[PDB]
Amino acid sequence: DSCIQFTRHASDVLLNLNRLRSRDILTDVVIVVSREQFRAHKTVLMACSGLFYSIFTDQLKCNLSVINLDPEINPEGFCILLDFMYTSRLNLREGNIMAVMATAMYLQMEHVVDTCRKFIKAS
Amino acid sequence: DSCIQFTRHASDVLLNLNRLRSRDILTDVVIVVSREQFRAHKTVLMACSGLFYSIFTDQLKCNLSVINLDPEINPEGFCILLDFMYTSRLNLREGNIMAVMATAMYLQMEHVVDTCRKFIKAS
Amino acid sequence: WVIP
Amino acid sequence: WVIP
Ligand SMILES: CN(C)c1ncc(Cl)c(Nc2ccc3c(c2)CC(=O)N3)n1
Ligand SMILES: CN(C)c1ncc(Cl)c(Nc2ccc3c(c2)CC(=O)N3)n1
Ligand SMILES: [Cl-]
Ligand SMILES: [Cl-]
Repeated sequence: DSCIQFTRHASDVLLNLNRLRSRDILTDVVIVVSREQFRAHKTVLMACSGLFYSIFTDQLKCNLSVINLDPEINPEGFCILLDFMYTSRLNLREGNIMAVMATAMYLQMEHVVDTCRKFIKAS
Repeated sequence: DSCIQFTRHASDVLLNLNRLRSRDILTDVVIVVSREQFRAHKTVLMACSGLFYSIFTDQLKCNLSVINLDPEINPEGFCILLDFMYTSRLNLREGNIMAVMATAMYLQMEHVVDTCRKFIKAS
Repeated sequence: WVIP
Repeated sequence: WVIP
């Protein structure tokens, strides 16, 4: 086509979606990780995760307001990944990298799994 | 912070949200423009437009599944802008620039209004 | 704005 | 991935 493109549009959209999350605006699901609860937007979860994409395209699970993750999933690892989904920023540290990689593999977030594998290989 | 960043994350998120729109997955509103109907995600509309941001933060309008725009709004201008919201790409042409600018002013999409003003000034 |  |  003959379209023009606004370079910062995608980043600005994601920044606004994170603002809606922080104010709990139009969140439509709660992700339960052991004792911890995380509110989010199903569309953003699907856009970032192969696991959530599969869950919310299911004709029955698409209508659930609560999703319980596998009890092996660490709440901190999930929190770091949920923050990454809404910001493009990953808080990867020596003390959390194993829990982050395991959570990213479960959530099917290929690019996060790739950087965790590379950072582990370096050490 | 000490975060790392994935450059393409925001663009990849927007691409997936457009894939959900194209398949009519988790769309939660229909925007009526004269005789024409457009299905979309309230969160994406809010993230792109000052008008939709105001509408869906309203304690009553947040729950509406149908929004009717002002009858002066041109369906083609709206379609071009809805496509821009989900792609960062604007189909700006000599034959549609006046309808696109008027629709962007109504929707409160400042960056689109700015490029339309600049393109009109050049001609 | 750019030419993509 | 980059240092933002
Ligand atoms: C694959 N596909 C057509 C598609 N359409 C829409 C959405 Cl929201 C979607 N999201 C999704 C699927 C798989 C994966 C991801 C997002 C991230 C990832 O590493 N794997 N994937
Ligand atoms: C202004 N604010 C705190 C905010 N938070 C969340 C959202 Cl979704 C939002 N969106 C929005 C508001 C105003 C405008 C836009 C989006 C685009 C524009 O040109 N004006 N604006
Ligand atoms: Cl990823
Ligand atoms: Cl804009």
